Amino acid sequence: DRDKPAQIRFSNISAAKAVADAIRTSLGPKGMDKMIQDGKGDVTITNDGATILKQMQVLHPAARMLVELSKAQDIEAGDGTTSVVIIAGSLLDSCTKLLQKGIHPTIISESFQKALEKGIEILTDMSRPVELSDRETLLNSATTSLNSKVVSQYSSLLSPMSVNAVMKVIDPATATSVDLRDIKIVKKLGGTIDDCELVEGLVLTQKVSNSGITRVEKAKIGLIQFCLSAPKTDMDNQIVVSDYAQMDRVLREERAYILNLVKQIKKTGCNVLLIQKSILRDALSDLALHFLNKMKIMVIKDIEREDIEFICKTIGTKPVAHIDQFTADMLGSAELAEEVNLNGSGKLLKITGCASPGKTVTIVVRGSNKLVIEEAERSIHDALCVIRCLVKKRALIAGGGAPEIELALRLTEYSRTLSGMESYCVRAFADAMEVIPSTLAENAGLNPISTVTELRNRHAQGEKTAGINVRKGGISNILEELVVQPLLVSVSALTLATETVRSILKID
Amino acid sequence: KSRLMGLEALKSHIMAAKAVANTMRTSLGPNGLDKMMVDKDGDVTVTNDGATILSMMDVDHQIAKLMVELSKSQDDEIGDGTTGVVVLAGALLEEAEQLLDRGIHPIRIADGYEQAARVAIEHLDKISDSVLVDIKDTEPLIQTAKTTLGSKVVNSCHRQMAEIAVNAVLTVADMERRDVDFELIKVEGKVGGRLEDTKLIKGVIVDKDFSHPQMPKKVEDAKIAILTCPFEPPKPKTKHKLDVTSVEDYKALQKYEKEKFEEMIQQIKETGANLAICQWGFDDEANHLLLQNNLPAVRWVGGPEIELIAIATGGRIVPRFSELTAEKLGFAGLVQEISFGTTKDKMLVIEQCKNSRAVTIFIRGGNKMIIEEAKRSLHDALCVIRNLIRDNRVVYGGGAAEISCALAVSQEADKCPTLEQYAMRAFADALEVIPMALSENSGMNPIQTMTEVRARQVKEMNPALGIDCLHKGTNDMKQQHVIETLIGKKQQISLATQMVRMILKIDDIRKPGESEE
Amino acid sequence: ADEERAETARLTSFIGAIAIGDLVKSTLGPKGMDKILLSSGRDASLMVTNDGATILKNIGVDNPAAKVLVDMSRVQDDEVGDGTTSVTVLAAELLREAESLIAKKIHPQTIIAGWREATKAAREALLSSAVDHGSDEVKFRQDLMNIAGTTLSSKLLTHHKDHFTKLAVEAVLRLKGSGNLEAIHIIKKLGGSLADSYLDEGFLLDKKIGVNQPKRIENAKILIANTGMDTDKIKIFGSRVRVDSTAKVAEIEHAEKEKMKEKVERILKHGINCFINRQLIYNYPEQLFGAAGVMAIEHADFAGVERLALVTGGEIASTFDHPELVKLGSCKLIEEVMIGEDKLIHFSGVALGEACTIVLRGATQQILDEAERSLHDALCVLAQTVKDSRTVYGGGCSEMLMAHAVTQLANRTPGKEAVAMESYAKALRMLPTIIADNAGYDSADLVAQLRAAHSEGNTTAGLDMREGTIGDMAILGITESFQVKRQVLLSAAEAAEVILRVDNIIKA
Amino acid sequence: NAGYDSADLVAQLRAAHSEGNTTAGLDMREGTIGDMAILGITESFQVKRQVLLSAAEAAEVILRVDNIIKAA
Repeated sequence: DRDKPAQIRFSNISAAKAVADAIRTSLGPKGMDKMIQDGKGDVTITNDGATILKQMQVLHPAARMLVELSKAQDIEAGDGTTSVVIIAGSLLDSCTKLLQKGIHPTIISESFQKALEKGIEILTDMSRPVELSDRETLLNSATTSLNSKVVSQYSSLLSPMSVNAVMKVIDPATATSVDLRDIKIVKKLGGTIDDCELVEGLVLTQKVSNSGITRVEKAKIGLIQFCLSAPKTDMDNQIVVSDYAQMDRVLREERAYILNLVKQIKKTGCNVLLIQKSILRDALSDLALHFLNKMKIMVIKDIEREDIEFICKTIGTKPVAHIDQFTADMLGSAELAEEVNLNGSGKLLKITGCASPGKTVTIVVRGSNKLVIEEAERSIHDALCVIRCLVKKRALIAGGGAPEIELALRLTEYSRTLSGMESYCVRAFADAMEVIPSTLAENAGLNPISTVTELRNRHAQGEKTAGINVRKGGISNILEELVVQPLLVSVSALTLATETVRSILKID
Repeated sequence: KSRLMGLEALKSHIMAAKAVANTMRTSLGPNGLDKMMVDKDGDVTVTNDGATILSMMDVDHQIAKLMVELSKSQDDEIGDGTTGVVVLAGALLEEAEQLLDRGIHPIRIADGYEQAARVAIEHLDKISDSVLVDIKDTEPLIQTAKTTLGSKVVNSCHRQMAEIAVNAVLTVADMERRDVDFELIKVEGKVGGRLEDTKLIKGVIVDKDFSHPQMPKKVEDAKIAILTCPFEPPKPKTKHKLDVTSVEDYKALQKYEKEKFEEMIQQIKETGANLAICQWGFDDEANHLLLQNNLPAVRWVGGPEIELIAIATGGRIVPRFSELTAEKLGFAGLVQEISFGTTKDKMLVIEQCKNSRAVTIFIRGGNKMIIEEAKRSLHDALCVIRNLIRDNRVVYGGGAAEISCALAVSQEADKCPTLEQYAMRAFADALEVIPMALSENSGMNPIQTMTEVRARQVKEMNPALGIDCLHKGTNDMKQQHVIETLIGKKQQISLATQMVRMILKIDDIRKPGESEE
Repeated sequence: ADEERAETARLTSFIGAIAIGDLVKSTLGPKGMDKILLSSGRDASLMVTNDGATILKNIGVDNPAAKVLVDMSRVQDDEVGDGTTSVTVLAAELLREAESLIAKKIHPQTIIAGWREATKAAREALLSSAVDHGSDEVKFRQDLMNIAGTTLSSKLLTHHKDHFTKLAVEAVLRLKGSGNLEAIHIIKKLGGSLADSYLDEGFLLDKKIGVNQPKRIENAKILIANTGMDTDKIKIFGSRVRVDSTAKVAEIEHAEKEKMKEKVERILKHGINCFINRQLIYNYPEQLFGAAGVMAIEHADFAGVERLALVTGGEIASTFDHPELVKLGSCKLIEEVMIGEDKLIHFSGVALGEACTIVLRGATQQILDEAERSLHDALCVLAQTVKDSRTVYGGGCSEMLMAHAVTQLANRTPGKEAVAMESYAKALRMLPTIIADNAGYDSADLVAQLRAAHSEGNTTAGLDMREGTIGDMAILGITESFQVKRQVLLSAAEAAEVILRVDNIIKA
Repeated sequence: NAGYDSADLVAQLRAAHSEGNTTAGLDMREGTIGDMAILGITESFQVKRQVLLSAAEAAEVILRVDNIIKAA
């Protein structure tokens, strides 16, 4: 009666293992990037699993679970992206066998879920603390962890920007988690990687003010979440259509309101008005908006509400959907609010400094073109994430799956001492580890088998007298050229996988 | 014809190797559930014994070839150990697939199985170094004949068998010689007796008796006249037997053949003996003359037995009647016609307290299946007992040795960074399948059950106690007395571990397919 | 060799005894149904068979698992009697019991003791309602009589039952410490009597008297001869071949007619008028022996004078050459008793002595065949009723009591195998179930109620499934020696667990 | 669900309740047979009498409907 679930579980774990296997080639920088013609019949070229797994995906629920599991490592660490995909089927290689071997699905789950903690705990033994208080060290280590990886390009410049933006919003010496919540990443078309820089107040969409002063200092930050307009028929001017005097007189209706509705805007008063996009509005009366800025309130219109949401928190400008909601509290207090059309091309209102909770940072990402902007972002996103991970994880760990080649030995060793039905599992649990760096030893090219086998003894010796060194792609100290990562991406990939593998065992 | 190579052969070898490991695994050990096996002949054989299964299987492949071969080197020398050596060879082969599937060449693992086969037999060496003398080992001989009579389920109260195997090995096979005697141990038995009807005959029992009980049951020390000569129909091998075709022929032969046997049975006693063992027996006419001439003698002695009673007694050879002489005679400490407790089993014993060159275990049983139930069980007992009476090196069986091995094996496996780092570790994994398949048979989940011993090894790190092998629920290697000779367990491996690796070195096979054997 | 793995092996283990058991379970149990053997592989035939082996052996037993019971159940019948139909169904029951437990994924080993220990405590509960009926000889009479009628039952016997329940007990009450098959001398012929049989005073012998011999012999002292003459008397000169051609071929027959005459010399030397021998003579020989004037009886039966010498107190011996190698037998009369058209030379030296001749007259051998076995079966169950005069309630009532107890036991007794003991206990009430619908009655209530009903202490009250009614096993006379019932429990419990533990079958 | 031997844990608990031990039961955390001491493994009397009811009803109630006319 529980046959079909096993069959389903087979069908699950099969298509589970399946989609996770294809990346095990593209796993790593030496992992080979696939130009993929899609349902669109058009090429798509990527290396990391997540993008690959999303950009062409059909629907298998376990596969759908893994693209999340993929996304998980992303949304979790922003880091170690390709890794979590590889461990799942590796674990399932143990699981499916153990399931074939007959180990009850609930067992293998709590087997590997218990065995999880033992792995990352020996990882905490493997873990090497670096200073989360020292910006330099973070500037030194994270970039080196980024230099364990591909991009130093703008990073080695933008890690001075990344580590700082983080350091600036870093309160603790621990530097804690620090999601990018207080780091506002905005671009600017013109400018440079050098004109990319951190700014201490929230840069606002363009500056949209018609008669609104180009700069107002000490800015009450108004927010308009309500329409500027008198009722519509065929325009902001409400038009009943027969003869043109009615639509001329209903103006007296329409005109006075959009004036007074504005007069009401300046009653409480605002130095800046946050106004989201007019399609994030039903519509915004220019008639008002004219006389609005003609009462001299500097404004930004056309801004994302999520900007506003970012702005409602980070500078604490409380959401204003209404004129009762016009209040010095819901009207945010900016130290300085200006616009800079310059230092590169494009126009943006610069809030520079403000009344802000949780520090705040905006980085305005510039460059000779959008791409120079784009990779700069891709230069920080890693730095942005690897720091916030490395600070999220007090210590650091060398990369290349060598800690797993260590740990696969470590747990299998104790998995003996563990004994229990799960000894067979917890060994096979750890045994799942070394396949991943093996695949890299295959992905960089090497014997994935010969080497990682020997590394388990290398990692039985100094635990690193050798590791998997990506540029060498072979038996090497990964501390001689640092191949190094925050503890999380290790933990992250692990803690995700088992859970994702866990419920599937418990899934019928 | 055809040549199959690599994966083809790789799937040619383990395939035929995998299934026969399975028939024996539910046949494995005392809880190994017996297998009724029936020929094309209408035969029936209920067999948990691999060698008997192999004797029952004519199944066709080099594997099935090597399998029928491999166990029976274990079954004679060591006896028990027949089952594990094969099933584990399959388990090793069962691994090599996935392990070559990991991209480790079959000869890349090959040494690693043998390389890690070292630690297991080396770990077995550690178990019990004990060696006990015959009179001391006799209890461990029967304590092992607790186990080595145990699997056939003819064991307790069969300490008769257990004890008669104690002396039968000692009598011919010495303790110091350590050259196997299963050839000078005479395995003997008859239907109509009983399992609990059991004896070790020191000399030679000749099936037929003296021509009459009206002449004494007893021939004294020696005086055994070794004879090839008809006192009944000769059936000579040079010419053909024919009998009298005429009426005057039954007249004269009756008159002729009597007085010669009168003279000859006297001429035997003239040459002298109290016993004349005749290859060609006394007839009923020659019977009354052996009575009338007043001589005891045996009628029928086997053509080979005329050598047997000569060699097995050390009796100096008398080839025939014409070679009769006084100084050359068959020898005896005494000669009896012995009822064994079931008159259905009745032999004339020529018994040796002088020199036993063939010692006779005489089992009895209601029928043949029951004596063979005893004998192959007594064999494996007699086997291990002889092994033990040579060197009493023992080991706690049921895999608790291998559960203690496998951990130490796979550990010492990792020590060599060579790719057999991993490959030797997987070797140790196979060491755990036999108590596994035994725990299956035990009615237990082997997975958890072994981990009990694993924990017990985590406790002990050698077998002393253990899990069940017999099905009880008292889980012990020592107190349950699951014990094997330390020798043959290593011999199991040595037979089990290399054949795999030897088949690993030979995957290059000219066959249209596996079935060529 | 053909390797039979456990899937069909356990299955074939089940089918063999079940496919024969269904045939004998008709016959066996009470009687609502039987086996009518419709016989063609060997012939055109229609047969009615209550005998297990006649059902077993005649039909193809070729199933290797059916080999077991067809071999094993016959011995149980060959031992204690009526074990064919018994060991077959009861293990076939267990095969069903195993099958579920098998299909429940249970070790046969786990099933072994579960039944095997349950076999004991049931045999123990069998020993409970086993009630020694040896009290007086009249008790032992009617015990044996109830038991003799027990084994005869469920079989077609015309006049047999009531006569042998006298005779079998008669054979018992004379030997006193056993029954007599050594005494009862079964003489079968065509007498025209339906089943009609009787205890024969002396022993009758079948020959026509004619030629010159006067038919009746009075005041007859028999001369016991273990060696008679066939046609030519055997001695030194007894054989010759003169034939050189086809005339001598016809002339050699004439030469051996001389050898009939020299036989008279041997018997005329002994002098006794009545010479009774083992070897027959013909009618043309009757000329030479009858004209001799001495009366030479041919084919005088060994067991016949073995009857005499026992009852007459004389000695019947072996190896007869001269008169005194056998002590002279003393009969009152050598007479011809005429039964219908038959002419039977009848030796009467004694009447109904501790050795009896039993003249079986029937027009059909098969009934006389199945009458002998049920007699052969009863006396064995009667000879063990001499030993164990416990007559345990039959007709399934024993099954119930054992089923109730063992179920009560399996409740407490194991922590796991309560599976098999109740399963065992289930197989007990099975044999009851198949025959109640055969009366139309509902077994379910019965096996539910009357078990618990009489396992609550009605144990005498029990199953009449001939009427489909609840009635007293002692008063209905449905009961039998505690041995045969436990004996038919021994093999069948053993018969199933053999092929149960058989997980593979080689076939050459 | 706990992946443990039921016929064991049942017939054990059978033997337990054949010894009448309801203070010893299947403890499904570790999934052994063990005390019902109100370890937390014990339930309020409300639930079972409730849960023991409707299915011991509906199953029978379902056994009553035999002819089922489905006009779809």
